[PDB]
Parts: sequence; C-alpha cells; structure tokens
Amino acid sequence: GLIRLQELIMAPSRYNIRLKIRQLPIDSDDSRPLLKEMKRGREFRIIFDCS
Amino acid sequence: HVIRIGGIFEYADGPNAQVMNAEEHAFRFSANIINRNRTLLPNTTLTYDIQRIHFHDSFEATKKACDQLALGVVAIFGPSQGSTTNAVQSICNALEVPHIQLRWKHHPLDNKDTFYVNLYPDYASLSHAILDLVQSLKWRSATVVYDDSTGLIRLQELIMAPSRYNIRLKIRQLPIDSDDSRPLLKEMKRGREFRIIFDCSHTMAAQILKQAMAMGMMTEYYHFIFTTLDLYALDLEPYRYSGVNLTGFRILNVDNPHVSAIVEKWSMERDGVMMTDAALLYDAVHIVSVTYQRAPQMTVNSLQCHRHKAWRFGGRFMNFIKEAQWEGLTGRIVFNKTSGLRTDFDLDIISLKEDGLEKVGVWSPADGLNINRSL
Amino acid sequence: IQRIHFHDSFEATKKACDQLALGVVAIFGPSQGSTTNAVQSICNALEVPHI
Amino acid sequence: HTMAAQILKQAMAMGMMTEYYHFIFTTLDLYALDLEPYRYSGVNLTGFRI
Repeated sequence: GLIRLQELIMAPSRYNIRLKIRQLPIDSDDSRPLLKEMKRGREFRIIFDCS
Repeated sequence: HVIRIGGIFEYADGPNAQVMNAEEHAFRFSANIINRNRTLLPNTTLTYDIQRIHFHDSFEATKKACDQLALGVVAIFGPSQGSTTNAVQSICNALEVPHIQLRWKHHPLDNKDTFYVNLYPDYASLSHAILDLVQSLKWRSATVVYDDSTGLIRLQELIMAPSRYNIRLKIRQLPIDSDDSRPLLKEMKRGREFRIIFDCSHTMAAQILKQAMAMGMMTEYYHFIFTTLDLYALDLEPYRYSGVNLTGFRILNVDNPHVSAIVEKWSMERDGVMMTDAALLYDAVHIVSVTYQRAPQMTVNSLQCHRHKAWRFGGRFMNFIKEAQWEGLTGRIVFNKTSGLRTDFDLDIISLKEDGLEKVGVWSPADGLNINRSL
Repeated sequence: IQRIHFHDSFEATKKACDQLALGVVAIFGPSQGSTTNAVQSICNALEVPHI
Repeated sequence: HTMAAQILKQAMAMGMMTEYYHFIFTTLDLYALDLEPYRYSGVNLTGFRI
C-alpha cells in the first residue's frame, strides 16, 4: 500500500493535513485490539484499501 | 577431491562485457586465498564459477543456472535483481537446492518457501535501532528524506514509530530524475530543518556531501542520520571541521586487527577500503565453507532443469545451513530459525570529530545501546 | 489454458515455454507479479508483447 | 588575493560560509579562482568594482 499511494502519503505538501498510519496485521483478522487502538485515536476521516 | 560452486553477475554487455567488478575480484580473491588457507580442507579442493549476464533479466541467469546444474555445482550464491532471485529461489526450492541471497527482496509468508537464506539485515531491527537512536536523541520533530521508493517499505517500522513515540515528521523523496535536489534543499532550508535522516546510495551520499557542502547546509545546528556504511569511499576533511553533528553506522568489525589486515591486503588490489558488499561475499563464502566442513561425505551430482531431479541431501545440507553458527567479518551471524533467516545482528554506532570518524556506541536487538562526623 | 499453482515462477516458466513451443499471441498470465517477471523477460527477449 | 583564496578555502572548510556572515571584499581581483562554489552558500556579501 505504500508504493500503491506514497504520493497520497506525501500529500500534505499541498494541504494542511495530518494523519495516523495503521497497517492491518495480516496474521489474523481479529482487529479488535487495533480497533480499540483506533478507539483510543477515536478518529473519523480514514482511508481504507484492502481486499 | 575437488568441489565447485557457481556465481552469476549482471553487467552492461553481459558475457560480452569486459570489466570485472570488485565483487568478482573479491570472489576469486577470497576463494583462492582460502584454498591457500590450508586450514581449510586438506583433501577437499574448493573451486568456483563466474557467470556474466546483463542487468535486469531472469532468463539469462536461468540458462546459466541450468548450465551450472548440468555441471552440478556444490553451492549457489544469488543474483542482484528481485526478478532473478524469484526464479532462482523457485528452481532452488523446487530441486532441493539452497539459494544464498544477499540483498533485500520482498518475501511473502504467503509464498511458503524453504530452501534459501539471505545475508541481508532485517529492516525491522534496523528501524528499531534507529528508534533507539532518536529516543536517545529525545526528538519530537523530524523529517523523512529518502532516495528511492524501496526504502519506504524498508522503513515502514520507523514510519509507524510516531504512534508509540510522538514526533513531527515530513516525508519527501530524493528525485532520481537527475543528479540534483538543490531546490528541494532550498525548500528544506526554508523548511527550518535540523533533524533529517538519510538512506541512499553511497553515490547519492556523495551527491549529498557535495550539495550540502555547496548549499551552505553544513551547519553545526544540524544533527543528521546516515544508514549505509559506505562513508569510507568519501572524504571528510572538507566536512568534519564544520561542527555538524552527525552519525554513521557500522556492522563490520573494523576493530578486529585480523579483519583490518584483510582490508589492508585488499587495498593494493584494483578510498582503497574493502566494500561492505565484499565483506558480505567473504562471510557468505565462509559460512558455506563451515557448513560444508561440518557435514560428512555427500553425493556431488548433476541434475537437469526440464526434468524433476532434486538432490537428495539438499534438505540435509539446508539443515546444516540454516542452523549454522559463524563469527563473520561483521561478527555474530545467527538466523531466525522460524524463517531460517538472519534477523539478529549488532550495530556499531559511530560518529565524527574534527579528529575524524569514531565509534560512539553499540546496539543489539535484545538490549541496544551501552556507553564519621557531627551534624 | 493452463491451470497452475500460486507463488511459483518456474511453474509458469515451464508453461510459458510450453505455450511458446505452441506459439501463442495473447499472453494471459498469473496473479503473482514475481512469477510473471520472467514471463515479461522472455516476452521482451523473444520479440512478443505481454499482457 | 592568494590569501583571500586561503580565507575562502578555510571558512569553506570551517563551514563559516553562513548567511549570518556579511562580507567586505576589497581588492579588485576577487574573481580569480571560482567563486560559484561560494555563491550558493547563501551569505551576505559585498565587493568593489573599478
């Protein structure tokens, strides 16, 4: 995904935007620890590309 | 009793190219001086083979490997391109052959393959050593500057590191379109930048030296981070007297007098410092040498590509390989046996004086840095 | 049409040499890019395009 | 001019080619060896012309 969107990673040259970065651990699919981490972030404007 | 390995190198005009690299130089050099080292193998003779191919082709080295197995070679080291080492690893694992590797390539756990190792350092351990560095710098603002698109994957650990250790960050690429990033450097001086990390080629590192020298961006207000070990080609007497805080890395035991003497004899033989890639070559030769020495007698055979002939003790000698314990030029060499791949390795931390460059710290994946009376 | 497994360059390399010995004009490769790098190599080597 | 080139070499070598440094250059043969490496440092600077 990095090489899929590194310009979108390097986007904030043209705009005042900050961002978190979250790889899904592909080891399994129970993201509920990572979901509670997102809950600690409690964020609302997030990009998603996966299967 | 004679044994023979092979080797495949990419060049400009392939077999019709002319100049040997220093890797072929060190290849013949190391192999012939360890044949001279009569500590190695009294009755057994180690010979070798060198193939020249072009850059960026799998099929060239495919034919070369089919030639080497039509001969039947006792060991095989790996090529440069990922597209090569794809098919190399495929036919190696398919035909009970080990694939010795040197560079980083992408490695899927989904591609459950076995018969290979790599001499390349695990980037997660590298990035975590850098994390140890910058938390020792106690920084809360930084900027990512990088040469090629590959280092983003190779540094995505450090990219995630602002999560558990909050730090401001800007992310920009060194443009490969020309030999110039000076207007970006003008942006960086306007970017108010003092905390910048650098991974690139030694050639691009020399471009950095030249430009940041010429930009007026050699300031003592700068404390900058450098990944590759290849400062030894590069002069620093135009640089080390400007007061710029700076940090290089090392994995090699230069501080071994023995290894330094190996470099000393190497220095007469084409600044005049033995390549890290040549050190990797020497270590790969010596680990395969030790794993061959540990084993009893086996069946050196010739097998064919279009058929399905696989050499029976290939798994046995793979068990010899992946479970080896060797103290190399870089020092301790040990694998993640879940992967069979070297992920454990120490990092010498070095930095500069007006005197010159000097070792300032160590690193490990386990731990890391270590520097009667009356009232 | 050749049914192959995942994640093997040499498998589709053999089958690519098979469809070359056949002689094919539209080249409909695998999912694994690391597999089909050699396919593109032999396509560009033997004067034939690649899809 | 030779020792002036020595000045440029040493303040180059010491990294004292700074924008916080403002230069009073006097003799007429300033141009002699190349000044363009010293150009893009970004200093304040002054010369003379006759």
